[PDB]
This record gives sequence, structure tokens and C-alpha cells, in this order.
Amino acid sequence: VPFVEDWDLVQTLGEVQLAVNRVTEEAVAVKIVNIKKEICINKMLNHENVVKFYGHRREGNIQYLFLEYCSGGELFDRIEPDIGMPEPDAQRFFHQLMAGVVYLHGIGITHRDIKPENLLLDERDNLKISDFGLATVFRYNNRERLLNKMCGTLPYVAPELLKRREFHAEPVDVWSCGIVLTAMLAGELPWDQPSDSCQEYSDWKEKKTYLNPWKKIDSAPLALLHKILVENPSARITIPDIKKDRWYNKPLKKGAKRPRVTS
Ligand SMILES: Oc1ccc(-c2ccc(-c3[nH]nc4c3Cc3cc(O)ccc3-4)cc2)cc1
Repeated sequence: VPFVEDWDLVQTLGEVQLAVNRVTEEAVAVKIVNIKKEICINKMLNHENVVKFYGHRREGNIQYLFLEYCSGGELFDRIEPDIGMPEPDAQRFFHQLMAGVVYLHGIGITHRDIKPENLLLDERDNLKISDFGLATVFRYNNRERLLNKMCGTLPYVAPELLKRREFHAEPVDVWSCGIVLTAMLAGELPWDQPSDSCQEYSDWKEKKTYLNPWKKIDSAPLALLHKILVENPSARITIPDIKKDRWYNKPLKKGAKRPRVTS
């Protein structure tokens, strides 16, 4: 099959470029560059809510990561500033985020930088966790390794990452998912960082939910955020319990409209 291995770089996505196959016209994302770990972790991954890794090629000092193209773009761009998005859309995206995070944690991988810029959407609006550049193995040979490195983006980091020397990996990803859920429902980030010097963070711990972003959020998803955004990571809700929450299991969204005729 001649020219089947030839890909044309047609546009920049985020360096990340959209590549189109010369013969088949298949669209892929290619990332051009810690890096050895990123490729290793990517080779472990296979899930419908995790951006697919096709392979890698090294041209001297440049690494080319061949990854799944997500035409829907970033979840970030589905969030209307100060508004968010319809609650059924946010619930569906939150379900898909949980399936992807359950998968990652199940194989002992923590993403460490979950935010809407890293949550991509395919052609059918299916959420895909992306960018495994900060990701690490927290469970190996069924032995959990406690983390100590500062990783992430301050508005999304769990408070234990700033207060404690060591912390468990899984509650940190759970916390950032709750900040993502907040962003989806209110179109704003609740604080700059989860610290006592942050008035907004201090107000949330004081249960001042009559303030923004919380007053824009319905009591059923807000009750879930009350269980996720818990300062003590040991008292914080786990994903198996998130899956039992009332809003998580609340019927809200119809399926993808399917073509139909009458009479
Ligand atoms: O380890 C990594 C590192 C990076 C990624 C990765 C994989 C795919 C993409 C990608 N695929 N499709 C898109 C993007 C960015 C984007 C941004 C847009 O505004 C629109 C589309 C896309 C971007 C980054 C996945 C795993």
C-alpha cells in the first residue's frame, strides 16, 4: 500500500497539529516535543473516554506523539462564561468524566491536571481525558504510593496538595472533577486556589452558598459538590459513592436525537 504512512499537517489545535492521511484521509492529532513517562503511560491506556494513543516516532531530538483527533474541541469552549451549560449536558459530561477517571484509577494512574482545557470532545460530543504529561503511577504491584510533587493548575488543585507534605492520588483527581462540575454549571471558577487566604474558599467552608458561583447551581448537583469539595481528603466522597449520589442518578437528558418521520 504506497503513501499510506504519509500524513499532512493541516492546522494547529493547541505544539499539537491536526494531521490528515494522504491515502485514507483519516484525521489524527500529533504532538511535537517526563516525555519518556508520557509515552509509557499513554501505551497503557485504552478506554472510550481517554484520548487514544496510536504510536510515536523520534526524529533526532523531536518526538511525534500520534493521538486521537477530537473534532468537538475542548469542554472549555462549551462553557459559557458566567452561565455554564444546560444541566443535562453537564451531567452527561460528568458521567463520561467519571468513567474515564474510574478507568485511570483502576489501572493505578492519576491524571493530576484535570480541567476543561484537558477534556476533549469527539464528533458525537463524547468526552475524552487528554494530556498525560503530568500523569503518574500511584499504584504498582497493588501497593499504593503516596504523592508529594506539586502538579496541576491552582484553581483545580485539592487543598491537601498545598497543606500537606504527602497525600493520596485519587482524592486529588476527584476534587478537580468537582471544580470541572462547578465550571460546567456556573461558567466560573469558585476560587484562585483552595487556601484560607482565599476569601471565596473561606466562604465555601462557611457554607455561604447564597453567593456566586453556588447560587447559580441547583440544590441536587450542589449537594454533590458539598460532598466533593470537602477539605479533608479522607472525608471527601469517593467515585463509587459519587455513582450513588441522587443528582448523578437523576434522569435529565434524552438520547442523541435519532432521525424519524410521522404518518
Ligand atoms: O499525553 C497526551 C498529550 C496530549 C494529548 C492530546 C491529544 C489530542 C489533542 C487534540 N485532539 N483534538 C483536538 C486536540 C486539541 C484541540 C483543541 C481544539 O480547539 C479543537 C480540537 C482539538 C490534544 C492533545 C493527549 C495525550
